[PDB]
Amino acid sequence: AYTNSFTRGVYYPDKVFRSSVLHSTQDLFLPFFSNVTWFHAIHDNPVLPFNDGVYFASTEKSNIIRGWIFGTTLDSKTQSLLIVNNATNVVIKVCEFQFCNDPFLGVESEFRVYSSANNCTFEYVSQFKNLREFVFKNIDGYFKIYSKHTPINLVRDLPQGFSALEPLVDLPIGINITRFQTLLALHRSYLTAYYVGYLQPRTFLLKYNENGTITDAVDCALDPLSETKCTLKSFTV
Amino acid sequence: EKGIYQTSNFRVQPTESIVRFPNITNLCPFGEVFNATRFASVYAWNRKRISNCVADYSVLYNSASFSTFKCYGVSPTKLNDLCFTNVYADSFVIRGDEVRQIAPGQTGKIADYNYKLPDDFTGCVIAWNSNNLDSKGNYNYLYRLFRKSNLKPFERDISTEIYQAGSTPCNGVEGFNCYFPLQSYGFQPTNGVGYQPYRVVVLSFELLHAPATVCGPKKSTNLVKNKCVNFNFNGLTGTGVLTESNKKFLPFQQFGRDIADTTDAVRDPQTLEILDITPCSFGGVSVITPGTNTSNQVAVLYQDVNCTEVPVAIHADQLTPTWRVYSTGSNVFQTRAGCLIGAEHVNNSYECDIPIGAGICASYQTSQSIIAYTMSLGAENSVAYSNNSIAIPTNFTISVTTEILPVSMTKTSVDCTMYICGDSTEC
Amino acid sequence: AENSVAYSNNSIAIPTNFTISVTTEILPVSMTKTSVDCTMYICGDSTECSNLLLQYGSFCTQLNRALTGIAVEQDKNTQEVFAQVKQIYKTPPIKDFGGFNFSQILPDPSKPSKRSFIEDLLFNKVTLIKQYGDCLGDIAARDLICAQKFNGLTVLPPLLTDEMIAQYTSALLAGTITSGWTFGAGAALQIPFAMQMAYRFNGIGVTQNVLYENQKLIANQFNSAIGKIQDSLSSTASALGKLQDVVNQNAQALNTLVKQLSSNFGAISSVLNDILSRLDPPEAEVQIDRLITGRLQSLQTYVTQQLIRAAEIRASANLAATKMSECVLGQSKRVDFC
Amino acid sequence: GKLQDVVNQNAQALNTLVKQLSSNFGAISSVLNDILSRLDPPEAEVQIDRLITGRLQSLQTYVTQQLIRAAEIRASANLAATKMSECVLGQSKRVDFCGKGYHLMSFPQSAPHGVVFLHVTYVPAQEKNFTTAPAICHDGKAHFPRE
Ligand SMILES: *[C@@H]1O[C@H](CO)[C@@H](O[C@@H]2O[C@H](CO)[C@@H](O)[C@H](O)[C@H]2NC(C)=O)[C@H](O)[C@H]1NC(C)=O
Ligand SMILES: *[C@@H]1O[C@H](CO)[C@@H](O[C@@H]2O[C@H](CO)[C@@H](O)[C@H](O)[C@H]2NC(C)=O)[C@H](O)[C@H]1NC(C)=O
Ligand SMILES: *[C@@H]1O[C@H](CO)[C@@H](O[C@@H]2O[C@H](CO)[C@@H](O)[C@H](O)[C@H]2NC(C)=O)[C@H](O)[C@H]1NC(C)=O
Ligand SMILES: *[C@@H]1O[C@H](CO)[C@@H](O[C@@H]2O[C@H](CO)[C@@H](O)[C@H](O)[C@H]2NC(C)=O)[C@H](O)[C@H]1NC(C)=O
Ligand SMILES: *[C@@H]1O[C@H](CO)[C@@H](O[C@@H]2O[C@H](CO)[C@@H](O)[C@H](O)[C@H]2NC(C)=O)[C@H](O)[C@H]1NC(C)=O
Ligand SMILES: *[C@@H]1O[C@H](CO)[C@@H](O)[C@H](O)[C@H]1NC(C)=O
Ligand SMILES: *[C@@H]1O[C@H](CO)[C@@H](O)[C@H](O)[C@H]1NC(C)=O
Ligand SMILES: *[C@@H]1O[C@H](CO)[C@@H](O)[C@H](O)[C@H]1NC(C)=O
Ligand SMILES: *[C@@H]1O[C@H](CO)[C@@H](O)[C@H](O)[C@H]1NC(C)=O
Ligand SMILES: *[C@@H]1O[C@H](CO)[C@@H](O)[C@H](O)[C@H]1NC(C)=O
Ligand SMILES: *[C@@H]1O[C@H](CO)[C@@H](O)[C@H](O)[C@H]1NC(C)=O
Ligand SMILES: *[C@@H]1O[C@H](CO)[C@@H](O)[C@H](O)[C@H]1NC(C)=O
Ligand SMILES: *[C@@H]1O[C@H](CO)[C@@H](O)[C@H](O)[C@H]1NC(C)=O
Ligand SMILES: *[C@@H]1O[C@H](CO)[C@@H](O)[C@H](O)[C@H]1NC(C)=O
Repeated sequence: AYTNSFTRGVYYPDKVFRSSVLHSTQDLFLPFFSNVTWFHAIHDNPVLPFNDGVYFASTEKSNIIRGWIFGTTLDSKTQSLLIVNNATNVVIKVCEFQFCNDPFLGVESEFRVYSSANNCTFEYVSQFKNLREFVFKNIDGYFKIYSKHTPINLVRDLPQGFSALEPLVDLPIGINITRFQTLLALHRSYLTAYYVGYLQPRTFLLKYNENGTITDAVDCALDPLSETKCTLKSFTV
Repeated sequence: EKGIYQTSNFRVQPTESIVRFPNITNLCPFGEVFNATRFASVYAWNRKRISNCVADYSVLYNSASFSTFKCYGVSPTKLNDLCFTNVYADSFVIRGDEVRQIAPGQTGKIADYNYKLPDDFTGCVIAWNSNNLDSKGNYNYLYRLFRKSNLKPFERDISTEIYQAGSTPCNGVEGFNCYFPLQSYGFQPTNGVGYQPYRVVVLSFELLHAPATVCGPKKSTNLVKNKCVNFNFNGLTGTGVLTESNKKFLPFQQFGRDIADTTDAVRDPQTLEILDITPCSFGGVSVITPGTNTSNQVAVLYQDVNCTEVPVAIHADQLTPTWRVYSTGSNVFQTRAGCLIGAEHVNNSYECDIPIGAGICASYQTSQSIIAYTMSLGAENSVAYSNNSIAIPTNFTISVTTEILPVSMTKTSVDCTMYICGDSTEC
Repeated sequence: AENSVAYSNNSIAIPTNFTISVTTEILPVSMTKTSVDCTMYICGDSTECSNLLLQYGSFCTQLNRALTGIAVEQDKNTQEVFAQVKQIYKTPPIKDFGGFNFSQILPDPSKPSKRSFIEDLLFNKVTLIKQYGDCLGDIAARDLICAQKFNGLTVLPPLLTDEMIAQYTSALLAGTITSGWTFGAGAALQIPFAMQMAYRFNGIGVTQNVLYENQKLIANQFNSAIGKIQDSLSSTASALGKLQDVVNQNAQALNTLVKQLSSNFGAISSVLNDILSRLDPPEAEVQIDRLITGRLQSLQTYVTQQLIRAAEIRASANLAATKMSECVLGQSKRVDFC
Repeated sequence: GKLQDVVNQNAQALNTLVKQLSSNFGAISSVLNDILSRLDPPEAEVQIDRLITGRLQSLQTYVTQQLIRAAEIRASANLAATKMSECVLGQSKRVDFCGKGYHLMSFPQSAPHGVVFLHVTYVPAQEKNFTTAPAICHDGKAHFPRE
């Protein structure tokens, strides 16, 4: 099952204000018009690789998506990261868990995720017409997260325009990551709608309007017309 | 000689000197970091967050009792002038000969299997020996001997699986060439230096891009606007005029930049207003002179400056009094090329003598003075045209004129080795 | 188009009518005069950078002297083309030129300006001291002339104004129409305009009775050709490409010089004050010397390209001065020169 | 003055090249032998490479300005060769090419690095008004002047 992105997954790459310019940036981005894996539910959640970074989207209306599991082997021989969304805060925890085979949350909260939390190094806590987008990155001992949410009107897939993601939090977790896993809240607790893309090193050309907002971009390795636009440093040829 | 010359440039000097730091007064827990009863082993290094306090590093580096104090992207002298972002403290204990390996780009197996600094490291590394507190026979300081790969920067590996070193597995068992990956420091009070314990603290931070919570013990000042001042906004020194702005910063932004990578917008730390930053008044000066064979009188053109903004543009009374013959007065005249001072504007027209620009010239006339006029194109004339008249000449003149043209120039050669090196064989 | 001539050894072709043709030729004369304050480009206000820059000698004295030479040559270029006669010949009062109508190229007598209708059309087509002193408010902070001015880059005005250049061309026109070619060799000698046209017809090998017998047809063909020039200028928007090229090349070179100030050239930062906030002078010197070397290289590249462009526009102005004196002050026999 | 400018520009360019030898370009001294008297080769090399870089830059700036000046004087000499053959070896009809007025003849004289032309022209002097006509009618026939 696949869809395509069209433009999605661009973020503010620094914390300086800029207005009415163009700017060239080399970073880890999600390419334009890539095919992204589609996971749906009508009546599974496997482990997926990380691969230098992940774009994550999920639309919902009844609050099914709650947090993720990050780590390299997920079986209490190394550390791992746990992010869990609650009713009115979020719980970040780097800790040597032993995770269940199919972890979920119950109806009220049943932490059926892990079975033995040991050697626990970091812990943190702070405060279809809804789309939310995420970018995760793991570089030299940090964990960066970018986020944006918007009211979707669409019927099946991601829209066409332009939204840029703002920085959320940076976490000093210091570990090695290879795979990841999504945590849901099931309707009935049986111990037995989101999209995933991958980031590539690219060069992008970004535009800022008068008010400091990223409104348009050019993916320089898409096609020869945009390679021309990046060489000329303009949007018009 | 007679002409007009660009000589230097004028630049109004700043008037005050302001400092704008966030209002905060708490003291940083550096005693809780340095004066801890028990430090960590190196394979499990401890990371402590420092936030929202006033740090005074000069106590640390002056009243030292330290052996190593190396700061990397920054000088130790400037540390009480900056504000800092995402400040963290690492802390562990190692051997004396292995203090060498806590540096960017270095080998060993502390640096390769235990604790790795990146190459673009900003921060400081502090060490001091601790044999009185870390002795007997002390076997409470472990380190790793064998790993499969090399670590990344700022990556912590705490896992004791049996290192397979042959071809056959060893499933949770120590056996043939299968080792336990951690081995303890054999500390004694009877060792020589190089085997005695040292305590190490690593501070690490970013500088000057993001909003800040940790900084230094210097006192804020009032905010003065509409004047040239010498400011400081959380460590960002500069010069210019400040003015209220209409830019809306997002909350994760503190500064803004131009196309020359120049800071032009700033957010105040105490008030949360956005100001814009613009340098002082400046421009070129041109000096109109006759020959010094003739006089010592000059006129001065301040290029593309209005005439009432000159005693702001040059300062009034920071210069000598012999610069205030040429800043106001009665010989003050406004051309489209700037403001001219020291010449008398007459109403005639002449052939151009010293060109000024946009139709204006200057000359040394009548005793003597310097005048400025609009130049004349030539003598006005009119032809007596009609539809049945002609003019025929009745005489003529034989004329002889000259024309001068360059043909050739001087032929030169350079001996490169004698120009560059003289007679030095090493060069 | 493929063609063939019907050559024979006893055949000739003789023309039986003619056409009066009016065409256009466009030439560049001068370019924009600029100056750079190098100490403000290289160092800003920093007196530490300013004392380090004295170790490299007289490089900025050399660059300023090269740009002052270019700026003086542009005013010589304009004098050489337009100031060929020194009498300001006044426009003749009653236009009786044998049926020939010159009203779109002469200045209009009601308006006190010096520009003609066609000169108005030409000045409204090239898309080019006033924003200097400005740039204090922050909506004037996204245009390119303030970012040029704040780093030491300046534009100097021309010595002759546009009104003065139009006064010169007005005098050259009045001299030609009332005197033929006599005012270029001496004093102006008046002649009626159809007699002037008859002896120019004689200059290309046609007898003057051909002109006197076809005088009204010839004046109508001329008036129609002027009207067609005016329509093609009044609605077509690429005619002055040679003049727009010069403006574009100059603005592009200055923008590249401004954008090179955000390269670090191998230093820790491209911002001199951010180097100065974090380091003390013995290790700050290593960074400031790299920045100085890079910025000096950028300025020297700019000045070299300007000198080669100045030589090209000097040759073009020499050609324009020769065309003024050989096609406006005389009748020319060189094939395709006019 | 046009001949004196060429002498002045070139003497000035050579004097600037000589004076650039007293810049240290970031070294400890501008004197190579004073660097060699105080230092040993592995760290004298760091100073001598700075001096070498600065002096190579000075020479290359000089040579580029000479090539641009030489191109300008080549165009001036092409014009002087055209004037020699069209005004001294002939009579010219190009307006203002060989003086002001109607050209009769020209004479050349030699000058230091140059050439002076003496142009002889005819200039009309004292004019009178007359009444004129394009043609004259005699017997129902029109008559036009021959010259
Ligand atoms: C991060 O964890 C991965 C997962 O184990 C490590 O990748 C392994 O590296 C060893 C090196 O000896 C290889 O033999 C394995 O085949 C690798 N496995 C996979 C799935 O890639 C990686 O080395 C770790 N990173 C660091 C810096 O230690
Ligand atoms: C030719 O005739 C014209 C017209 O009569 C003369 O022009 C006048 O010259 C006098 C000077 O004596 C002026 O005061 C008048 O204003 C002129 N009139 C016009 C209409 O311009 C002209 O001088 C005569 N030429 C000669 C050589 O005698
Ligand atoms: C043409 O002009 C010349 C001037 O070059 C006149 O010659 C002068 O005539 C006066 C009076 O006869 C003498 O005082 C001068 O000495 C003469 N000059 C020379 C150089 O000989 C000449 O008379 C004029 N001819 C006419 C017909 O007007
Ligand atoms: C020479 O060519 C002109 C065209 O320029 C001819 O004039 C045209 O004649 C026709 C018929 O008489 C008219 O309809 C046009 O209006 C005329 N044009 C103009 C501008 O007047 C002229 O007849 C030709 N003469 C000969 C002998 O062939
Ligand atoms: C010379 O040509 C101009 C063309 O611009 C003529 O001016 C126009 O003449 C018409 C009459 O048919 C008027 O309606 C317009 O108002 C005139 N335009 C302007 C701009 O004045 C002018 O009449 C011609 N000269 C003669 C003597 O006919
Ligand atoms: C990705 O999806 C596009 C959509 O048409 C498809 O053409 C392409 O083959 C897919 N990629 C791969 C590797 O199959
Ligand atoms: C989740 O929210 C509940 C609601 O108050 C709270 O009591 C609890 O502490 C939160 N955290 C966890 C881990 O359950
Ligand atoms: C981790 O936990 C285990 C048992 O829970 C303990 O023996 C060990 O000392 C801990 N610390 C490490 C491995 O640093
Ligand atoms: C930029 O901000 C101004 C002021 O709020 C607003 O008028 C304008 O519409 C904004 N621009 C865009 C493209 O929304
Ligand atoms: C640490 O403790 C010693 C005494 O044990 C004291 O002299 C020193 O000032 C303390 N340093 C800090 C930073 O608290
Ligand atoms: C301290 O900063 C806050 C931030 O808004 C401000 O309201 C308050 O007035 C400041 N205190 C002083 C004494 O300036
Ligand atoms: C200075 O000017 C005077 C007067 O013009 C002149 O006689 C004298 O020679 C000049 N000095 C020099 C050195 O030329
Ligand atoms: C100079 O300033 C005065 C007063 O502000 C103003 O009237 C005048 O227009 C200014 N000059 C120019 C050239 O704008
Ligand atoms: C020049 O003429 C103007 C008339 O427009 C007059 O106002 C001015 O005072 C005159 N200048 C002098 C010096 O008389």
